[PDB]
Amino acid sequence: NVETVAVSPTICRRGGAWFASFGRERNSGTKLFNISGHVNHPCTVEEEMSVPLKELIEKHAGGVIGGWDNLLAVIPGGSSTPLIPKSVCETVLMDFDALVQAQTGLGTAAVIVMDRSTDIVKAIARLIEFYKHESCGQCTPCREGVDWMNKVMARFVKGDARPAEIDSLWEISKQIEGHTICALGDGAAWPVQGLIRHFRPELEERMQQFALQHQ
Amino acid sequence: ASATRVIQLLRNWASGRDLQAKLQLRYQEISKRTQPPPKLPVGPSHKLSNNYYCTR
Ligand code: SF4
Repeated sequence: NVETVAVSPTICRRGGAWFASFGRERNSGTKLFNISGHVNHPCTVEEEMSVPLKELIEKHAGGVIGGWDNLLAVIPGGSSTPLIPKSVCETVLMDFDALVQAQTGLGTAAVIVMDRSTDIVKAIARLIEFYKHESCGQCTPCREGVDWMNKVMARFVKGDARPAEIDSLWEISKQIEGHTICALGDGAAWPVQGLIRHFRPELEERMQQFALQHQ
Repeated sequence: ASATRVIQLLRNWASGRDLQAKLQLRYQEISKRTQPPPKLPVGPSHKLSNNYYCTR
């Protein structure tokens, strides 16, 4: 990676011990963070590795739009990492091991924040559509399964599905993950898994509303 | 059955049983030859999840 290559001369000049002085064990150094979405001051900033997510967002991004209480969800490490809700983002650190423990993964340290005014299902469906548009098509699981998940999420956005289809979509994502040539399939399966895990009630509510107004 | 009362009495006495209660000729008691459509439910394997074939 560009950042990995670029930090190397400074590491050689100042020593590896200086770089390992920052951050926790096995998560050492400093990291570039891109905070975007529903923040007052979206920006790129370099900061110590194991910074709390809330502390980074408030200190550098100017806080969440409408205040910290207005926060709904955060994608911590780019589109390929599962989302986490406010309760997890309250006291979570920003490094590989702590974010893996929060069932997300550090990823590329790209924080995308969403307040309680955004359709989280729509955002996840847009990400899945991106992954459908970006797959190379070489291996069948990624190709066909990501197309399938894109169609299912498009139906989910309107509530045109049934509650039994949520578990089927979960199984489809599991069938994609770990069976592809590269990690694009995993990177498409994980956001769906996170959305299901943390907002199944919202999907069911949307399905009930659509069924009620369509009869 | 379109049988006269006297013939019914004679056949009942001859057989020793009451024939009218259990007749061997079908009448309007049978079902209509035109029926409403059925629905025919599905079996236990029609689930959308947790239904891997290797487990059944
Ligand atoms: S998983 Fe990777 S190799 Fe397979 S189709 Fe998707 S992008 Fe191509």
